[PDB]
Amino acid sequence: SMILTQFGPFIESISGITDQSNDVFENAAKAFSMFTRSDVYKALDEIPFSEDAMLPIPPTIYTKPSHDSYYYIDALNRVRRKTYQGPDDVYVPNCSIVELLEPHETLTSYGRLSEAIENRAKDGDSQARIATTYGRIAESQARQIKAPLEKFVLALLVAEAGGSLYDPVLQKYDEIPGLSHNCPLWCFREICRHISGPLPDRAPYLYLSAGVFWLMSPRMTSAIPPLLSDLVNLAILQQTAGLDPSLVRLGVQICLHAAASSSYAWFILKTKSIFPQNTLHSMYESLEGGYCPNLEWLEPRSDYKFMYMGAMPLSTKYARSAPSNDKKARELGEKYGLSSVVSELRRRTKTYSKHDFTSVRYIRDAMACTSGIFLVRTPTETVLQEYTQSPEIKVPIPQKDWTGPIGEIRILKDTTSSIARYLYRTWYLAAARMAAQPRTWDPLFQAIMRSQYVTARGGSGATLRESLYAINVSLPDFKGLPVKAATKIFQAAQLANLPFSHTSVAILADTSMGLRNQVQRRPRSIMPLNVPQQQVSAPHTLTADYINYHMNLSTTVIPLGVYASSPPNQSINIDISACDASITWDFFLSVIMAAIHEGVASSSIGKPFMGVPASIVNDESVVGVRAARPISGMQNMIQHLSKLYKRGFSYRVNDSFSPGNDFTHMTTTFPSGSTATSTEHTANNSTMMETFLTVWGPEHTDDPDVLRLMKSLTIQRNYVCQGDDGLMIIDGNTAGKVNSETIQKMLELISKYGEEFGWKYDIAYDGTAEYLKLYFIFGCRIPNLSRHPIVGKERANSSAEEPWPAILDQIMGIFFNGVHDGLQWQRWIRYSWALCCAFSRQRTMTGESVGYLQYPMWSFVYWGLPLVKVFGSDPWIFSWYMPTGDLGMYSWISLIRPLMTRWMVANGYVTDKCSPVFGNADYRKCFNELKLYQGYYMAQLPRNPKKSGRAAPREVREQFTQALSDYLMQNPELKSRVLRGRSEWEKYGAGIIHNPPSLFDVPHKWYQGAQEAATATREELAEMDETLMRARKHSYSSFSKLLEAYLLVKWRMCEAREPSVDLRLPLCAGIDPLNSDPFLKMVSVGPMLQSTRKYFAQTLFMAKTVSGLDVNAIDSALLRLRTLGADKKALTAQLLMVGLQESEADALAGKIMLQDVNTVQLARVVNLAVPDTWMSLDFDTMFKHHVKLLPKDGRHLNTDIPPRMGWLRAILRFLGAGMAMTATGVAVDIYLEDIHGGGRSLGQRFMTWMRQE
Amino acid sequence: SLLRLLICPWLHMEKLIGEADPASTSAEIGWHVPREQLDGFIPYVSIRAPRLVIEELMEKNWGQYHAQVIVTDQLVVGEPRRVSAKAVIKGNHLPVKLISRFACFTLTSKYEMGAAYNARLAFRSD
Repeated sequence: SMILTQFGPFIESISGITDQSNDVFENAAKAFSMFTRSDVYKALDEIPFSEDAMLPIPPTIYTKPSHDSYYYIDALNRVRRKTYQGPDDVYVPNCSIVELLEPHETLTSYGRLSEAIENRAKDGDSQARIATTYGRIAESQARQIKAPLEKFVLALLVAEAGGSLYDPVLQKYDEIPGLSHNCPLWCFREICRHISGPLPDRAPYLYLSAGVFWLMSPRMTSAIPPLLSDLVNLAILQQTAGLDPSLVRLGVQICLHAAASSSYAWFILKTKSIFPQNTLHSMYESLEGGYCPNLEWLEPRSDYKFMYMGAMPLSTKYARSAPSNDKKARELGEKYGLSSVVSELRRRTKTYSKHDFTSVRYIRDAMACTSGIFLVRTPTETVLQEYTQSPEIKVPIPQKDWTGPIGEIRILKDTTSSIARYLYRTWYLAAARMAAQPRTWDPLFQAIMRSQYVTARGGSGATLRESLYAINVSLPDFKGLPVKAATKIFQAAQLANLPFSHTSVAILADTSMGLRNQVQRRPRSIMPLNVPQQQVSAPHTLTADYINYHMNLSTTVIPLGVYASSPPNQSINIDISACDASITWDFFLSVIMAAIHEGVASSSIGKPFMGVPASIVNDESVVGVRAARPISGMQNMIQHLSKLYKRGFSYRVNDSFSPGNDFTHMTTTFPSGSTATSTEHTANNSTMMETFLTVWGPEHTDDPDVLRLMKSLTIQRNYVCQGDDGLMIIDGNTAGKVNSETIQKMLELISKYGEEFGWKYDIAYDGTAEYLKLYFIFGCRIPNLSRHPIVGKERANSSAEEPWPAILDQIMGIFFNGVHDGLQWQRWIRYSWALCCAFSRQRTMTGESVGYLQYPMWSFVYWGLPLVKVFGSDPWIFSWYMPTGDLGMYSWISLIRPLMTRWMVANGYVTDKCSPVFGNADYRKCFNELKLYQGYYMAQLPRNPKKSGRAAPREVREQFTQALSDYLMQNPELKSRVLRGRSEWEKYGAGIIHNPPSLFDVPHKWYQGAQEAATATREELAEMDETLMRARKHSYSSFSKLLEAYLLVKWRMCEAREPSVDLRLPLCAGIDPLNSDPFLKMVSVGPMLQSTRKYFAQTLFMAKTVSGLDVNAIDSALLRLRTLGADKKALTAQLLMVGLQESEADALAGKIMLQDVNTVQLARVVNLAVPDTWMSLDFDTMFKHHVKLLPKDGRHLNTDIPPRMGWLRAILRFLGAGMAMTATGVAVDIYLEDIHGGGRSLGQRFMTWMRQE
Repeated sequence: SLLRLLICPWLHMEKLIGEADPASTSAEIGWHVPREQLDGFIPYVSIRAPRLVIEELMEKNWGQYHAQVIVTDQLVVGEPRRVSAKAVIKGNHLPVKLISRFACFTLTSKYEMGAAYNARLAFRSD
């Protein structure tokens, strides 16, 4: 009732009861900020509960031993944890945090560590080092949270207390329970009450950018923030997705038993497969009916084009023929004292036998009720756990089967009984016909690939420059430049003039460790490489890209899994545990380098690559004699890669969490971060499955059944793989489902294939399907809600965090994550309003003034927040499928514009100038009184702006830019082409575009992109603050030129479209008549049924469409020059900025004029883009078939388009599509009401907009 | 390929310093500590070279690198006072270019002459 007193008007401003004004939204933001933590928990203690939320909590969570017996010291002076239950037991325990703290100066009962511990640790006191490791890793574990958790809870309160919500589709209130039924809120405030106790403060910790502070009660445990995070996660996901209370009680029981354990995160990692194993992996024992999709993976087996054949009724022969799930699941439930929850899940999973919305909803609930923490541990523990592994090659290649070496590499005899002959043959032939194509010999392609490894968090530039210092070369330091020391562009810039034989030693330096965290998985560790070894690692990824695009051509999404899980078909989920610890030089890289050395060896005789010259080695390969034969540049690069992959890798290790533990060591794992990582892994998966299916199958079985199976199951028809995961497609025959026992014999044979030469196929045959962690049952997608947690944020470094203008953007990301999964929309959108207004005000500390930084709602409405009830309209009036920009802005404003004008003449703001859009009513007074314009223009202000700003010395930057351009060049023929194009441009194309995209702004653009990690603090932040203030005080005239050009267009809707799919089929989980709006859009519009990498790659007008400079700007500028007159030589000059060869560039610039482009092409002209929400739906259907001109009234002479400049047709389709779809209900077809000016004057206005950039 | 490195250069150093005195041809480089608790040094590498090499290897920046040295208390069975010290390097590793191509050094060696000290090295003159 307290929040009711401060939010009298606001809580029904956003529940569809009273009209949403701006002033109450800012009053709400005032009450949001002017607020504290005791008010949080007295609001929590205010509410009662209704005897289903309550559960007993054991007091054994709290009283805990000390961490003195938990860590120890390595012989090489490294702090290391002592294990207790397995080698996985290495994490943070929930123990003994009270006595490692000094209370804060101006606070009473909170604070931080005492510093003299860290004085002794910098002196080398062992217990002090153990103490500061434990304190800072608990700091890191509590660091993983975006915002104060209390404000998330208060957003729950202010959203939830509005009560029941009417549905305009179902004409009912909802039937979800309210506050008085959740175990997370009651148990959450119970934990906080008992931990704080009778002490005057209440919040057990406070989040802060400078770092978390703890409360000093003696019962405080260290792993209380992830428990509180899981509580607030389930607290949201009940009332925003309609979970039943029972499974939430199950999930919080798991979380409380986790916090009661020895260590929290270890139990979380070992517990993560209870909800899938007992619900998903045991579902549909004996069905009776339902409706499944009917798809067809078409005849081109790489098209990813699907024709949906329609619904299909089920039958009882489609029961679960997958094997049993009793033994291992009940052993897992017994092992961790959790037999009760497993018994309940295996009870209720049996009770469902109909493939409808209810069963798939229950599976969605089971997926959602797992935990969502981020597993945080010490970096030394990672790099001494997973980087200390070697594969189990039980049958290696015998030493008699290799030839005499050629340089460093022996060659396989082809009369070899080992399996690796087939791998040798594949990479041999692939290297041969890779070097046979002249597309590898484009020097522009050379420049692309040299620019390609300028990405992916380049590091170790320090170790590059001191290894380069060790190998005795002069060195430009480039004094007085801001970011550059931590940049890979400096790594490239230092070796822009250097011979290859003078740099071949410098590929032996070590490697930095970049860390990330994951949902329910061990923390991955990306690593870069320095630029010469990324440069010399090229033909490896050349042939890998050759395999993945030509030879096995498997893949680089959703109805892939819909086809795989479809009931007569059967899927097998195949992973590997720890791929990168398996690719070593023992069995793979020797054969890989031999085959890539010899496959090019026919085509390579005297060819040079960029940078590298030729050489010569000898051979024992003609073992009767010995000679020496010359070595080409491909073979030179392979000869240099040979010793690097043969040798092993050195990894520097330095953390911020343990005090000064630096070390390097040898590790034989292929790096996770490289250009050649994922493509090579896919190629190896495909080749091993090919060798399996070719020879190793019928060599090792008996019955005709499994061999008669696998004869018809080749990799070109049934196998897809991307790195970790692989997937079987088992085709259902005329008898329906394939017999299961053959498939189990086959999969234990695949497990044998894994164990016998250094693999471990995690094989999961379950009657369902996963692919890129996307779950599919009977052709129905499961939105996993664990892997998009609201509260958590991965911060593997203790580096201080960016201030307020971007946490709001991650709130927008939380909103879109909630959009892309099937969440209850009445209660998701209102909670999003609550969070959105909760992070509005800021309370700066600028000089001489207490400034308040206030966004209106209208910036968010520009960013795609669906309005509930505006200007006295009906509540819940349109959907969240609005394109987040001027398009969607236009869409919903033009849906309601006459009702707007009636609200305008109410509280009369009248001026006799009859506007074409609002008539007698004005707009300038009211829309500034409502500050529609203020938020609307504040939305386009750039956020978190860091700038160089220091006026660096220009000569040293100029020689830096020249060295960068020298790195950009290997052939001056490129320079000849682009300078010739510059001459052509300065003749013709210059002027009328005001901004040519070129290739020599690209050194300037590389510098500008390199200068965006200075994280400077004061001056540009103050400039952004005063920029917002002078944007706020400035009164505005009218809208954007795009939007004013759009507001002359009207439309007319009638005849809702015929249905696309059958509604009685569960398409996705969480969408139904109960979740009325997005399900009804899915039924009306239809799902996409494409990969969309292929479709949107068809959109990009350049063929290879990569340059390193956002090729969308290239194609958009080309089409702008196309529509704005501009004779052909100017178009060639714009393309000669890229400078292909000028002959085919002249040909492409001749082509672009007369060819009518796709509808999606002309979006980039007007800077339109398809928003992210639409690719679940099939959009191209309703573009090219339903939104149309020449309406059913007929022709109008205002609904006309001139014969030239028919590029408008695409944009009319876009705007009509937006207006047809942003409203709730069926995506009705939409017809053109007139445009008030004629197509000539309208397109002339667009010409006048594109006169500038 | 390894054994010629082990044996062959010291024959040439025998040819070159067959007559000069150890008081001008010997040299030593290693880790250093400034004061006595419970003047101090860790012998890392031993080099013997002519004087026309040592007088330029004097002034080179040996004092650049850092290691974490460990000092305990037990005697060596050898006749000088030597404790079996321990050390772990917390920086880079020392390049073999820095010595010479004109002189040869002992390849592998065991260092000798409490708690952890964490200091840096320098050159020991002759």
